[PDB]
Amino acid sequence: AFELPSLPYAIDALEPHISKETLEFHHGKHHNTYVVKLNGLIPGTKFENKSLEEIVRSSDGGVFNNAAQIWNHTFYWNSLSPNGGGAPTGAVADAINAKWGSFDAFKEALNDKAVNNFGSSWTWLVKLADGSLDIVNTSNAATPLTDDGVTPILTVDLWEHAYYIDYRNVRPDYLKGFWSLVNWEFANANFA
Amino acid sequence: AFELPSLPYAIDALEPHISKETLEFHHGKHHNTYVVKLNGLIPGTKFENKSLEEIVRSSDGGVFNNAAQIWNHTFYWNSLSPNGGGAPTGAVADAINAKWGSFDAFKEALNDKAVNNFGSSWTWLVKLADGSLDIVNTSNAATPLTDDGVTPILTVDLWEHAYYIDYRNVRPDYLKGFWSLVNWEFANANFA
Ligand SMILES: OC[C@H]1O[C@H](O[C@H]2O[C@H](CO)[C@@H](O)[C@H](O)[C@H]2O)[C@H](O)[C@@H](O)[C@@H]1O
Ligand SMILES: OC[C@H]1O[C@H](O[C@H]2O[C@H](CO)[C@@H](O)[C@H](O)[C@H]2O)[C@H](O)[C@@H](O)[C@@H]1O
Ligand SMILES: [Fe+3]
Ligand SMILES: [Fe+3]
Repeated sequence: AFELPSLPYAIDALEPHISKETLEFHHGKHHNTYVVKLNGLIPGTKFENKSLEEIVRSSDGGVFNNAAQIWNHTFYWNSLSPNGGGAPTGAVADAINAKWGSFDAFKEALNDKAVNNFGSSWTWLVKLADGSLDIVNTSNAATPLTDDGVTPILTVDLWEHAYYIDYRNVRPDYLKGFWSLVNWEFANANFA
Repeated sequence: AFELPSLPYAIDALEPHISKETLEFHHGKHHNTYVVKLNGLIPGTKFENKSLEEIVRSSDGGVFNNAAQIWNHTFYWNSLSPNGGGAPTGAVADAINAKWGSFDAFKEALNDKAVNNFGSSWTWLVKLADGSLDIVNTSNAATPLTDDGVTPILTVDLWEHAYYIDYRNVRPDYLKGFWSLVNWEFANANFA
């Protein structure tokens, strides 16, 4: 049924911010496992011939947890780039300034939401129905893809497997890696 | 102020099931952080002269997340022993037989509960008010200590930091390690 998307860059392209080993396990195993598990759940069911987004928005229990984790992870690989990092640009840079006054204040605000996102979770940059940006946290497999009026723009995966190999317990070190990789091209494509 | 209890065994005593490095991070860093955070939250609140258990049983939000995680980890360390593992003994071996028919059926049931416990979580062996055992799952910092009349007997921490260093994504390998360390003396003390 579903397939594991290719990573949008080479396996060592995010070094030294996220390691080759971390991509091998995180994409090659964790992401892959949600694809396998979902493909094992849907045969014969009403979800069999639906798209992944259709399934995320219409399921609960294990079908949701795997489908939403497939979507979220694909969204996360796209939120990183060997050519990202640095200051934001475009429409998204101006929208960050509009909501938080400055890029630096926005970074401080997302870092605080990310470090304190308790347990397995995701911290997101979203665009609300009034066109303004905000940061929201979700837990486990939950995702703003299911929230009316809310458009995902960027995400940071805070389940421990996302960073434990490279950073152990220090999420602030992982976030410094994320800011070095953040894909503003994908953020602007989503915003626009 | 609350303090981090000493580990009940040497830093390499659970090898090769759980490594010295995992104990250094899990106990010396993760467990410690919850102590530190809770002590920061307590002054100026209704929790200033309360025992850890009184706090776990009467709080929510951050005070609960940190207090319950402190209690949970302390109980987890006691649930492992360099002299544990193997077949259960005494009163707990018999209760396991009464509830599940056999130790192997119990072990299959717990593994199934643990491997499927989604996200950061804990799997528990508990004694119900009716005197029988059962297996229950909790998410993030939640714990059966808040369930009136339920008595915790053993737990296995399933947050990824508990096993990622040693086993990466393979929880069943981690669970084989747990079965080689399980502390039946603590299980029996708790049951009795
Ligand atoms: O797909 C299996 C089930 O996964 C979830 O339930 C598991 O994980 C929970 C914590 O996130 C535990 O409380 C629970 O005991 C586990 O079974 C999901 O919520 C269920 O609907 C799924 O069937
Ligand atoms: O102690 C800080 C807070 O921890 C929890 O809230 C954080 O973690 C949640 C996920 O478990 C996120 O959804 C939330 O956005 C974070 O702020 C707790 O629920 C709060 O009450 C605590 O104040
Ligand atoms: Fe992940
Ligand atoms: Fe833990």
